[PDB]
Amino acid sequence: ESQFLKEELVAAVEDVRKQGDLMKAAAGEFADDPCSSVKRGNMVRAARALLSAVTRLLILADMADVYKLLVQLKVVEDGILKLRNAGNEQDLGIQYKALKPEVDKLNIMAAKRQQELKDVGHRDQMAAARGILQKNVPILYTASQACLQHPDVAAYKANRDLIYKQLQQAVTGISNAAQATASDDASQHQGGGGGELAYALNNFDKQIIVDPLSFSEERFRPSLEERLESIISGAALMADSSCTRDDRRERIVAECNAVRQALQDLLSEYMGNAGRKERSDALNSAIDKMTKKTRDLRRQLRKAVMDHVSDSFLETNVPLLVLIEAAKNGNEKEVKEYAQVFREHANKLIEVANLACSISNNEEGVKLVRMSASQLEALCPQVINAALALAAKPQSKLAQENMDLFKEQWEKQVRVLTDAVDDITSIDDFLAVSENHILEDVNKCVIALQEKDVDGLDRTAGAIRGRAARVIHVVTSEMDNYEPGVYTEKVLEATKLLSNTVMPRFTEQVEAAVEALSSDPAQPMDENEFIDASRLVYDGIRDIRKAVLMIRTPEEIAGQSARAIMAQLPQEQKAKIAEQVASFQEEKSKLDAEVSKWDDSGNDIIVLAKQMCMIMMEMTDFTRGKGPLKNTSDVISAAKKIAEAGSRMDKLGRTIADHCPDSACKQDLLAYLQRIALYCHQLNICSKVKAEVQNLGGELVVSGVDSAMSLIQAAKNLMNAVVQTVKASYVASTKYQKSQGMASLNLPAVSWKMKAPEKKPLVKREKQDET
Amino acid sequence: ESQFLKEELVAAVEDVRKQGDLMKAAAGEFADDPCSSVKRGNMVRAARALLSAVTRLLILADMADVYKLLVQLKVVEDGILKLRNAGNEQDLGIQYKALKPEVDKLNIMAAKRQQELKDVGHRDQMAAARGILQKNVPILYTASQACLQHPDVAAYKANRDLIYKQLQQAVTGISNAAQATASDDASQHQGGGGGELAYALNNFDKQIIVDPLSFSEERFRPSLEERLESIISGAALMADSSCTRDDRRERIVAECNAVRQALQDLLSEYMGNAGRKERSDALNSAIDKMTKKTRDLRRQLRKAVMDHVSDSFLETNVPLLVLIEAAKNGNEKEVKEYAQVFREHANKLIEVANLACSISNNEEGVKLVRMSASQLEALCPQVINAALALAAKPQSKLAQENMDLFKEQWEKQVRVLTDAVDDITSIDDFLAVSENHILEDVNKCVIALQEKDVDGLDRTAGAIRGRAARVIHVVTSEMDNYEPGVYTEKVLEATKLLSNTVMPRFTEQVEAAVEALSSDPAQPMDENEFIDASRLVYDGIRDIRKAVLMIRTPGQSARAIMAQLPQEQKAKIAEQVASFQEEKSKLDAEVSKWDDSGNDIIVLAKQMCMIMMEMTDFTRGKGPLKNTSDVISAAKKIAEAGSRMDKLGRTIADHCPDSACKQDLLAYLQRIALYCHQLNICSKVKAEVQNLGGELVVSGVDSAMSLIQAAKNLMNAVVQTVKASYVASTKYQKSQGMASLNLPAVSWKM
Repeated sequence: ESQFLKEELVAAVEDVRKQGDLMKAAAGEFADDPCSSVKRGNMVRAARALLSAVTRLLILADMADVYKLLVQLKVVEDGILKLRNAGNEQDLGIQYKALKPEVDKLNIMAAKRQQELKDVGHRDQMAAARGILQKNVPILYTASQACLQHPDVAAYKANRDLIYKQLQQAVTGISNAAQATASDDASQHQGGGGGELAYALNNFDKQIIVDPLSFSEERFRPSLEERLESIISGAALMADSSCTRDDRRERIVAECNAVRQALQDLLSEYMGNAGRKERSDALNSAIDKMTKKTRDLRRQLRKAVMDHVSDSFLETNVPLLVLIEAAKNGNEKEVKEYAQVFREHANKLIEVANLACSISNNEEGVKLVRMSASQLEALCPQVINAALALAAKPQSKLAQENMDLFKEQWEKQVRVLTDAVDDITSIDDFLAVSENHILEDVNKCVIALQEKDVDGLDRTAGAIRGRAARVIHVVTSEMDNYEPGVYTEKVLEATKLLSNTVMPRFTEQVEAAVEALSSDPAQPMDENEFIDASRLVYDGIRDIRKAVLMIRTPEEIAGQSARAIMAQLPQEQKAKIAEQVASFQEEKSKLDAEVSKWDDSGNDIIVLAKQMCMIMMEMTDFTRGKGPLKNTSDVISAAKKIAEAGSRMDKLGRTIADHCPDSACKQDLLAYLQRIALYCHQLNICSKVKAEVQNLGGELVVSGVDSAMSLIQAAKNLMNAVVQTVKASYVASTKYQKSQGMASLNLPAVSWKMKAPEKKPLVKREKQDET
Repeated sequence: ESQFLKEELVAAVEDVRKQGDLMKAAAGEFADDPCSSVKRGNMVRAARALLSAVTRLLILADMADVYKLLVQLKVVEDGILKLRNAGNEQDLGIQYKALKPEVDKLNIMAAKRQQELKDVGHRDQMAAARGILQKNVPILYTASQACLQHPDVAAYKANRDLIYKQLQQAVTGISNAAQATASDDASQHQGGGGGELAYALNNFDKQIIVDPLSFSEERFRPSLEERLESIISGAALMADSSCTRDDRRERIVAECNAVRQALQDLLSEYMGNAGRKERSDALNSAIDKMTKKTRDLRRQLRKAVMDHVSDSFLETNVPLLVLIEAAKNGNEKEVKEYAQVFREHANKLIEVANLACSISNNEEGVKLVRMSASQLEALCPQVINAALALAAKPQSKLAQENMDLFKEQWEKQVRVLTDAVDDITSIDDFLAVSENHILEDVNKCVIALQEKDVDGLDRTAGAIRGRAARVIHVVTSEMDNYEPGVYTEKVLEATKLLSNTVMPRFTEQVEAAVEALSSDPAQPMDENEFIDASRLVYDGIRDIRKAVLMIRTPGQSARAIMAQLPQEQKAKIAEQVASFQEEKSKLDAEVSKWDDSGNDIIVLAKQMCMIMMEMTDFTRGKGPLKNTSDVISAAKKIAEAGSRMDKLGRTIADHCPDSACKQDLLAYLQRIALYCHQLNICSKVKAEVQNLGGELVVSGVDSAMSLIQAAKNLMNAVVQTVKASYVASTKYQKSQGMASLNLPAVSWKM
């Protein structure tokens, strides 16, 4: 009605008008006498009162918009119910016409709010709820229509009420997201882990460095043994899954026992380091072996997910085409039989997607997958309901139309999910696994030929065609994310040659082999051409992979130096590093802003922070191929230089913590010193992993950049741990006391002097907090 | 005074002037045609561009102020060093004069920034730092003066440079806080006080009360697991503290594991939750058990903080009197020994104060405590150096005078701190703990008598006298917050009887028992009189407590938005309001049975029943509450009435028999306190857009569902509090000779 809602708005415009005047005058008097102290304060005083008036206006105006949205919502709500309860195709057509515009208005208003919502989690939630409503309003029409023509088909009634229950859910979803408030901030350190197993594993990597002998960790925290069993129970779901390879099952099992035995050897060593004076070198080595075994298990889980994407995401619409054919031939029992096959495969698809989510630290990507999965789950029974309807009336024109509507809808939604799962998995890993499975399947295909097994030939060729088609699709779509040029050309020629030349010849050879083995007695067949055409599928895929990973020198310790090859890395690999180095620069700029307000003369901690910041950046510039480190011999010495400086900073941090009487402030500082020791150890293990090189065609290639990815990740983590130390080191030094016990020091070693008030580094510290 | 900023600042004023015009016109055209869609949007986009221009101005102007502050700072800096290095009482006096104003200016500018700093921690550093700076600039003067008069007293030089060092530390502290970055660990910063653990616990309760998240739980398990482990980190400091009782240590430990296991059972109800619309049944039971376990832990932390105030605030100047006596007798070794004891006790005092701060939601009380604590911290080594100086020259009259000035200053500063800690702790809690400790100490005192333990008798009697004296002090001052009436008088008669009659007789019995036992055993005294006098201490404190308790303790148009709610959402509310009416009708049937109409236990139940119904009628929404500002005041009206009913229930608690009814009555009073807090969260969490600011997500319809649920739970908790006190209310009325159960209400003085 907006009788009071838009009445307060008029009054709010007056205050903005009044304050605006008072501002103009105070602003004027200041401009004429700008050296005036008082006239200036009056103009600030004015600007503040102007700001309150303006914000109270904009806030009030935004409430007005929310209300307006909720009224449009109740309109579309009653519309959908009126559409559902329509009794004649007349009264139905009337409603749909009156409603369609009301849906569009609502959609626009919804889009607007979506933008004003700060909570990024809800912005995608609103977009989902809008899109669902947008899509099903027409479907509900066609559905509740059919129910009016064939009133005795329970299959239609069920399907209609399903789309309606879906729509009403979306309407509430819109309402729910529309009222999300107010200001949120997602953590960058520590955060954010989308996967429950991904989070658990990363959390455990932080708990191992802390001493569990203490009464603040034994009687007060869940034991490392309990935490690890929560990981193992998660890794168990991955290994015991139906879609998991028996070869991979035994790898996770082996890694779980390996990560378990690595903890017992660490727990027995924490008893040995009870003195905690000089940190045991036997203990530091036990922490290193522990942090390595967590990494190894993580990598096994990654590949375990990759095997699922390779095996379950090929020829996905096959059960549906079979179910639809049984529905077309009006076989009332065959549909019900193929419906349970179709539902089981959809459940397998969902399972593979959820597994992929569990190990992904891509919070955003994981949400899209889970959203896409839940939509597939809701769509599945609706597809089955359309098939059952067609099975009862295979001649009915509407049953043929509805089936086709859900036929293209299911294919579309399976596509949305597979692309979402492709986004949370590495293309490199996918290609390496695809290649391994193609080789295996082509080998099985040729053995089927030699064993005169027509069944095996057709089923192995089906898996090859499906996997080969999926590779072309994942690579083509990935090529869209890159600037067209020399790189994207070769990668697309390779994909076209596979799909347009290699795959068609392979298909023809399979066809001919099956044909020549079907007619009795076994007719002549050129096994040479068959073997050659199969060998080509593997060669085709291997070349696509060769192109995606192609390390080239220009644009228009074998081979070169470790930093030169890093600069020459493929545009695909060069992108992932640039993203991680940018994420590191974010944490690097935080240190520079902190270390600049301090004066060192005087202070060793802030000197060690700068020295570490320097060497830390050389290692990230080596992965960029622009660093002064020429070989892995320079990188290992750089990881040792930060380890020496990280230990010197650990020494100075413990002394300030010892002189600190307040155990609350002391507790924070010592924790960030444990963080430094962990990421110091994690950077030395990242310098040990060599950037391996592979090739078959001749031209050398680097498969995966996870070894370099983890070095930037451990550096960014150390950069955050050092800034939070320098910060806490000062807070503890303000509580500093006259030592009369151990260690004796009346005057502190490090002097916390503030830098002189300077014009230019002050205007740069504001621009750092503004961005 | 940099001019680049003064130049930029004018240009900024121009954009604010230009935008201001464009705003005036768009605003004008709208006022003449307010029903206009387009003209309105033009006025909004204008207001947005006006806002950017205005904030760009205010930000730039605030940089100018920060710089200006840092320049005043370098001035005061060099001043303090020039004051130290003064060679004559001439130049010294010259400097102090030139500096004193420069210190005042700096102090003002500092105070300003303090206000603009967002995160409270920084705001405390600023306050503390400014305090030390303010206090020691004069002390540095008198100190560096003495050195000039007695150049061969190394003790003075040491003291002076310590003051200088502290002062320079405060200056850097000011500088450091002044440049406080608004976002550390992705804006986890509270901005609103008081305690870090108090804030953490309250934010965890909000993140669990209004958090259905019907689409997916992407950040549900990682945020709450990080928040609970942050709370457990704080509770560990409370439990592992030296001044903590081993009995209390095991209670916090037990409550941490209890609040941890309560979260796993809640998360498994959310782990096995895929695509569910509401699933409110049985899931709310796991939310309820979770919200109770957070209250139980906080309740344990509260009492833990209370045990520290009871024990550590007994003897405060005793180590100092001992240290001063060794100094007076010129014993440097003795001083150095007692200096460590004195410093350790001061550190204990500080520790108890900081702990109390961590659980206080009193942002302003907490600041005074932290300020007072930091001043004690700075004062402590200066006291020790005055003692060490006197120890070397015990005949030195200046050393005697300085000792006395520092002694008086310590005593006053310790009193300021303890009164500040008394202000952030509930008098009720203090008295309940004081009572428990008195009983324990009197019991130890009598056992000491029976075991002919003179040491124990003197030591236990010392603790009793000290605790009793502290109770009188904490109650007496507290009474200077009320006006004369039957309340204040009865509290004060009880306190006088303790101090003037009970305590003196107890002291005499202790004295006589020690005198007799220090002569020739056994029984040269009357154990009966001793036992009787000790019990009377407990009875006296118990009576003070009873006396203190019998008292009467004194987002716009959101309802419109509630009326336009979806029919699926509106159906869910109608169901919950019907479930509430079920519990409402049970109360109406129970309250109509009472003999008295004028007694406060019935009128509070009816008053709460009334306000409780207005909040459920707002969610319909046709309630008399216009918006969130009326709903927050309604949640505080039931909180005030729920606390008045808690005082009535505790005063009547000793009149219900079989002890199982006392366990039950007190249990339903803790149910009321929980659901009054639960209802307060639901109203407050809604108001996050109207005023700055917020930390995590909150939805209107989700907060509404939790509000009806917390109102239904409170309607059941009030009906079971009244039902468990039908006979106990009539027994108390007959006990005092009252016609009807009535509590007096006295308002604040001045």
